[PDB]
Amino acid sequence: NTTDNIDYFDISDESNYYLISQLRPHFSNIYFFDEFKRYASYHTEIKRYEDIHKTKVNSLLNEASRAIGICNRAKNTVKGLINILENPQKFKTQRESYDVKLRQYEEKKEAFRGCLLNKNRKNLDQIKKINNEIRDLLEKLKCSQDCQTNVYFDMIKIYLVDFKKMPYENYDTFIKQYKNSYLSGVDMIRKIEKQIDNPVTINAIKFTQKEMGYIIDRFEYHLQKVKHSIDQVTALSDGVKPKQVTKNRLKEYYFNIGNYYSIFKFGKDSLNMLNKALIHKEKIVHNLLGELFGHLE
Amino acid sequence: EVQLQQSGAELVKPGASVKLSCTASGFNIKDHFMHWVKQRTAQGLEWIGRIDPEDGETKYAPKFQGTATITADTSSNTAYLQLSSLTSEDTAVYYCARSGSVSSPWFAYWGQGTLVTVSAAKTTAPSVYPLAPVCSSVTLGCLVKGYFPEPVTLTWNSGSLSSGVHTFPAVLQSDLYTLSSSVTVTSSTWPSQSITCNVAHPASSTKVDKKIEPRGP
Amino acid sequence: ETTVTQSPASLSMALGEKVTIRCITSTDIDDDLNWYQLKPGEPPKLLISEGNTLRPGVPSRFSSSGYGTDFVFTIENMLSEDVADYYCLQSDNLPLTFGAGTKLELKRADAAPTVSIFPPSSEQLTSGGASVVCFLNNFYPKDINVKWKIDGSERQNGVLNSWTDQDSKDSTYSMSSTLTLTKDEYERHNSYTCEATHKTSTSPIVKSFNRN
Ligand SMILES: [Br-]
Repeated sequence: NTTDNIDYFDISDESNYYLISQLRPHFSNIYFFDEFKRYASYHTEIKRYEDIHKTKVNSLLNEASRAIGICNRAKNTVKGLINILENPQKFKTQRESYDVKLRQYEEKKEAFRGCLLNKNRKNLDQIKKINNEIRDLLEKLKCSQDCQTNVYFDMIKIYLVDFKKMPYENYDTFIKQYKNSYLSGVDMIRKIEKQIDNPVTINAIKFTQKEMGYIIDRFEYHLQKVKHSIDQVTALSDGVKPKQVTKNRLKEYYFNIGNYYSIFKFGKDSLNMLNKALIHKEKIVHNLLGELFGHLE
Repeated sequence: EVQLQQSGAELVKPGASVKLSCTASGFNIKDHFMHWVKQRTAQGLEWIGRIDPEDGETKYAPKFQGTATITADTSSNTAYLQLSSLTSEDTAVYYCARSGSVSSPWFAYWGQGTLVTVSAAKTTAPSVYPLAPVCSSVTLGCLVKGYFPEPVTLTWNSGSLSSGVHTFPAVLQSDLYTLSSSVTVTSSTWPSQSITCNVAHPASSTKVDKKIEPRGP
Repeated sequence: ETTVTQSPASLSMALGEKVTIRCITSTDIDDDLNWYQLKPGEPPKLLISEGNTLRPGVPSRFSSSGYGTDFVFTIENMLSEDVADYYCLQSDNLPLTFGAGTKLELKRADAAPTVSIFPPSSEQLTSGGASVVCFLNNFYPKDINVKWKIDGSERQNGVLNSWTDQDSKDSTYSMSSTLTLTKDEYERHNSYTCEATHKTSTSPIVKSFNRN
């Protein structure tokens, strides 16, 4: 049938340090900046971060949102080709071959993913700018060799409660079931295409499967990132707990658990979106198999 | 540091039920899964089930549904295992385990184990007999007869003598257990220096010490 | 359920040799396999978690491979401290299932037993019983025969033999043989003989005493 939402496309920069998502806040570092607002509220020395978050961090999110909206025309272009390539009825109303429209799909797909990167390059430079400000701002803690770790371990306790709110094993179970069904359908389609002569419908199935493979890859990437965050933060909870550390280590402490938790929330958002995307593609495939086998008369 | 402390050994009659406990420290059980594992002789390891103490939801292995009930008390950080309709095939060591994490389902931390003995035999204290040579090196013995149930704790000189020690598995000869132990020392050590067999049988709250003396006769 | 077939049941490896344990699952579990090491009197110790992930502190001679249905666990070169039971555990789906286990023993040089016999203690005889005990210590391999003789006549009934596990210090075995008789029958005979026959010395090792 039709795909009316293509939020599953994302892209990373060339250095592979930043990942751009069409879901707010588009960068995982925004979630880290939101997490550092919590850390700063427990230190009277660094509570001037209240002003930094509402100016620089709030502006970065708005600029990221405006950047994503710029690519809306390119988004509609891809979405257009997708609806023709997965619907044999709409495809027969035009005269270009399936190979030709598939090439157009790849070009318009990469022009759109290229747009979300290109229009967000300056927002990337600002992220590194804000991180170093937070580092310098943490220097004003009134300690040196005996910086208390109570705030650091208090947040770890909070994060374990937050981890338990995510049904990770259901996500893992679902990705393995639909990956298995997807791979089984791919091998199935290459055998029955020799038996049933319906080139248009067969190709619509193959295109949707191509999109399913992409969505499965993104789901598996985010599930692994989320698993890594939970495993690492839980290891810190079970580990040795020093009461005092140096100031530069406490900086890494906050940056460590902050980045882990930012990836956990960013991944939770994407996996919830990719789960919906994959389930909608699966129904299209089995709908297309119904049409392939329902008009044999 | 993560620690799991289970309750002590149990002797139960066939057809009765037992409830085992496991108290956690170093972590909150509300944030993890608690698991129970059955370790029987020649039967390897067998998963029983798990609980999520946050909402109390449980999952069981099919052979344990309707015979095992897992519960948890977050205020005391304790997880519980109830086994009913017990038979002799449920005599085992029962372990309490914690999962690695929300995204790591394997068993990460274990308790020391709890022995459950399912039998109608009555608890009986052991007799302890010192075994001196027949009257280089010298081997001494200690014989522990007619006790029930397992376990018994045997040490030489309260445990400070462990080299050259062989304590053998107990065998069940008509209702009661028999156990022996040997210790080998250099001939210039015994009987110049004192050597004592220490047997403890917690089930009968008995502690016996027997010094090995040379035979007279 | 996901059946987990662990192979083989038992292994005898010499020092420095490579250990290979296989594990076959009835369903595809990707690489959600875990390997535990179990030693007598201790809880199971996890050595390798999902994805052939060595646990922190575990030596690098432990490794695993496999994806799908067929998996292998390898000890690159065997050490004496590796004598233990090993279990695979699939973590892919509920219920969790273990392999039957592999009992891994160390292959050392042959060693003859040290035999000693012990007449009944005075305390036991006073209580009306009489056990004669024989200790067969520090021998290898594990297989051994013990024969009891009362006044030269072989005795079969009333004998109990218990084997110890492989020693961690010297990797040998030890066996206890106990012949229990009534005090009345014990006093009716003169000589009590303990005969140990092991692979190492074709002729038996004989220890005896006379009730004097
Ligand atoms: Br430090």
